[PDB]
Amino acid sequence: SGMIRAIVRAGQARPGPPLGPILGQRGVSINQFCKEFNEKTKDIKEGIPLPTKIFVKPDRTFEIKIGQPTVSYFLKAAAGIEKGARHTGKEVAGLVTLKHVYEIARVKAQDDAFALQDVPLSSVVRSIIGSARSLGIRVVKDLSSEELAAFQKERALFLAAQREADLAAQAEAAKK
Amino acid sequence: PEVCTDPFRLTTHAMGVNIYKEGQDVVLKPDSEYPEWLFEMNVGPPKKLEELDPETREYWRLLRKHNIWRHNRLSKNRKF
Amino acid sequence: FKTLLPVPTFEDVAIPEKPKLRFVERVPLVPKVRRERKNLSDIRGPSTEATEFTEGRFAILALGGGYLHWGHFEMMRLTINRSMDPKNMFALWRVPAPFKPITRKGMGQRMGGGKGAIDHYVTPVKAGRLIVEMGGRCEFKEVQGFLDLVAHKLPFPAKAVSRETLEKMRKDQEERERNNQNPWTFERIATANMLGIRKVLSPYDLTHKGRYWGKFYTPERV
Amino acid sequence: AAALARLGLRAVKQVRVQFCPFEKNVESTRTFLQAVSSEKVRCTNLNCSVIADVRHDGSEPCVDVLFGDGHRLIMRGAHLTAQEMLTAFASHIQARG
Amino acid sequence: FKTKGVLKKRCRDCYLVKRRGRWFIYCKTNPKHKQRQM
Amino acid sequence: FREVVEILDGKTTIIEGRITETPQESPNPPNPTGQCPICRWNLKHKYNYEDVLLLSQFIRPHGGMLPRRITGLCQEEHLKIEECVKMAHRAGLLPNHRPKLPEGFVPKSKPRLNRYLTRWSPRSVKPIYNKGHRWNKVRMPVGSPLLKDNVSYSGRPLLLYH
Amino acid sequence: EALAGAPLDNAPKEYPPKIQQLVQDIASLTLLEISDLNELLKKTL
Amino acid sequence: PPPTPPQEETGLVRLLRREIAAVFRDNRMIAVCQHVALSAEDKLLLRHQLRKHKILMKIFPNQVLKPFLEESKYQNLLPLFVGHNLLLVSEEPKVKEMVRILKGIPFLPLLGGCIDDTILSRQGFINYSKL
RNA sequence: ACCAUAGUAGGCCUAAAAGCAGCCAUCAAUUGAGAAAGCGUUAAAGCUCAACAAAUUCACCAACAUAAUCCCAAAAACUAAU
Ligand SMILES: [Mg+2]
Ligand SMILES: [Mg+2]
Ligand SMILES: [Mg+2]
Ligand SMILES: [Mg+2]
Ligand SMILES: [Zn+2]
Ligand SMILES: [Zn+2]
Repeated sequence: SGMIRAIVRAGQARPGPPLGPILGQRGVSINQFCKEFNEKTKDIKEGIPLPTKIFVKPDRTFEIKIGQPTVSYFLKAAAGIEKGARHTGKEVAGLVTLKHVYEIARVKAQDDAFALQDVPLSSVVRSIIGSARSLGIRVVKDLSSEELAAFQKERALFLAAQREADLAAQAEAAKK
Repeated sequence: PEVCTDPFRLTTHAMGVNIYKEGQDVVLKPDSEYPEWLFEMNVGPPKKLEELDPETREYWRLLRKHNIWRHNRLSKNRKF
Repeated sequence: FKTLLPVPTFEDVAIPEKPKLRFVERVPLVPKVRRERKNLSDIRGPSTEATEFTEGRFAILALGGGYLHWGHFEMMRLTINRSMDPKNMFALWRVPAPFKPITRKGMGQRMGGGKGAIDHYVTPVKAGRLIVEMGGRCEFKEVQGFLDLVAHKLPFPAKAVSRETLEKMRKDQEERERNNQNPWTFERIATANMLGIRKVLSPYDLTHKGRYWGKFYTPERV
Repeated sequence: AAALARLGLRAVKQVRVQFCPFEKNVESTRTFLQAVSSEKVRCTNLNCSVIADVRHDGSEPCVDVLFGDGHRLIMRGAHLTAQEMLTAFASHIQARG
Repeated sequence: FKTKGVLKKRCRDCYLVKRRGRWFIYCKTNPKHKQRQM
Repeated sequence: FREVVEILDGKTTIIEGRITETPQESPNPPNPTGQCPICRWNLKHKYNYEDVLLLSQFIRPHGGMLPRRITGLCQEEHLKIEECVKMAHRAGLLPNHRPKLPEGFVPKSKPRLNRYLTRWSPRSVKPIYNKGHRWNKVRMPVGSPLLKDNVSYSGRPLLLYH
Repeated sequence: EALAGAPLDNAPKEYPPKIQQLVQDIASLTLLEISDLNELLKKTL
Repeated sequence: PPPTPPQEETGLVRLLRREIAAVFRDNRMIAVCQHVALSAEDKLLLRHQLRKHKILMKIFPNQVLKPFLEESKYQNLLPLFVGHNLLLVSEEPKVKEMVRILKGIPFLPLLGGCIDDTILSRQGFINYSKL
């Protein structure tokens, strides 16, 4: 009938928007989809996002295909940061080692894209490096003993200063 | 809705590879278990046109990208 | 299948501070109290100043003579500023601000009574002079595209030229003048006073060589 | 391909193109096969069966279209151009069916 | 139809055809793009 | 030349492409090194609208012109020949190069007006009601400006506007 | 130098002369040579 | 016209010729198929099935491939390279598996190819699969 | 004509910003496709451009209404013209 992509949580598969109405319009029940998703991903840590593909057939039958989580989430978890940087390149949010990049590439090689495209891990590592560049995360060759925490402290103070500046700008705009 | 870690646990292992409920995080295997060519990739600025030699596919891929960029810039003004 | 050609890269050119065109005053800071005669020789003939590129790579070339006033200056400024990219382009004036006063009668419409009253100021422009000069990290196609509008809206005929285009047209004019087939030319006849044509000609025609007629310039007249 | 896609090929049963690639006058038939076996033509009707018969000694490239009007359109293309073949096929499809 | 001295295509579907001694911008998707050279 | 033939029998249609013999170029061109047909047969600036023996060499049987990539002409010669074919068709030359319509040939119309050297289409010209005075005279175009380079034995330039 | 013409099975009637000459070589030798040949092929393959 | 201004051969065409020569010299099985324009997911699935048997496919421009073909010893493959072309490149030729996996799609025709400097048609590949 | 898949909904802001209110980066998968040059959606979707694969005649700007008693010589594109 069509192709449906959805970013769904591991266990927080609610029958509400913005996913319930689409499947209801398609015709399949949403309770069955939520139950199937929960039983299939009951062994996955609840809270993480993951892309999935839903196939709807005439007579209102559905099937679920689930891929690996987003590289954004992978790299943010590796760097220990909650949110990415605003000004990419000019500011840096965290540091991810080439070793972490290789681990992420190995764990994500078993996805639909890189499975159908049988390519060496070098291509996946380069893709992860580009994703980190977009994320604003620098990729140092081999440097993590305590400078990671040293950079974490200054990143925290910079984030606090940025929050204060944003609050001041919002207050000035409101008073203007 | 997961959680990250502040201490040296980041420097001792990664927090993204572990997806299943069990905390079977992978250890940091040394160079004796990791490929040597992994640590020999350009992680800084991307390779430039004057840096790439004209006898590789990378040079022509970059040239094609630059040509597409030039066409987009010159066709920014869409008369029709 | 088509070949891959290299693209031009601009790194040596530097965008200066304030790349936008500067605001120009309608009247000079010190107004001209004395009313001056309207010399039309500041329009007649070819231009001797601001005929060559100084810092930019593109320009608006004037193929005729005329007067530029504050309306034209504001039009050029607004159009170029709104259609030009400040991050990769810069523009400069090549004509001074309006300084020549123009008088209108006003009180009383009958002939005589004295000179009129100063109404507005104009900048005289001759044929072959650059008006606005631009440069930066850009190609000629887009600059020509958004400068043709300014050239059309200018009073005198104008073109959006570049260094290469200006050199090409000058060389084409030189080639036409050197390979002209007929032995009879305006310059030769005027200088030799053949047929007594100096009676109907002008003392400035010896210099104009028949290519300039009043404020109009015909580039195809050799 | 676009012309066939914008025609509604829902009323076509089987299209079989039989040719010899080693000949010198099968280029038009091969281009016709490529145009008629495109993704848009596939998706505009799924029950249609497209067959590509390859021979070496046949020396006569031909196309056969059987459709549910009990109708058979056979075109032996040895000098016919691909564009003319496509136009004739489209005209016949929009005429009958 | 608008009678103009300069004809320009306002989209990709405008086609220029010479009829009755004049030039015409004809448009089927946007009929308001109909222009006639004066 | 190639022809397409259609056969219908029992709700079955078969179309066949038949190749028949076609005339070839004459063995001895006066200027064999020319890259262009007219310009190597030395007909440049030599034909007019009335040279139907040359104008009908490459036109479709229904009066349409043939593509340049097929004929082989240079661009200027192709344009000149196209204009000459148009002028001949309007003048009435080449009477067998029209489509056959038995249903439309029966309702005869007003007799055709004789004409020649007609530049514009007969249905696209408006009468000149004002015609101007001597200083601003509205002239009637005759012939085409593409043929202004033809050889003139008398030496007088052709009057393309009268 | 060039390759073959790729004959098909619609009119397959000509075979390469290599197999025929190999058959002739096989037939033009004695039983001792046959024994040595088959034992050598057994030992190798 | 004046004599020919011989256009210099650029790095792109040089590298394409080098890759074509490497393909024609290294591997043994070189099949030729007609490239039918279908969905990219179907293309990816086809490459997936082909790489199950570790035999690849390549696409090269005709403007570069035809002069190389007529200059090399493969001048008998000229009729196979007019339209959209696919070069199935294989070491240790296994035509049986290729036929088995290409039989699923009915309208991809095997134009022909060569196995160890032996040109074979679709009937030849059928024979090799039967072997 | 010719098809346009990928990490990925790049990162922030935002109810939503998926190439396209906006700011910063502009890497990378494929033989070949810009974190996207125009339409379109609230946001998606979808329609095109450039990209590869196929052939490739030629292709940069240039055209612009009218007045009053009644239009205003008639007509003519080739017999030799400093
Ligand atoms: Mg003007
Ligand atoms: Mg690539
Ligand atoms: Mg395209
Ligand atoms: Mg009016
Ligand atoms: Zn339009
Ligand atoms: Zn010619």
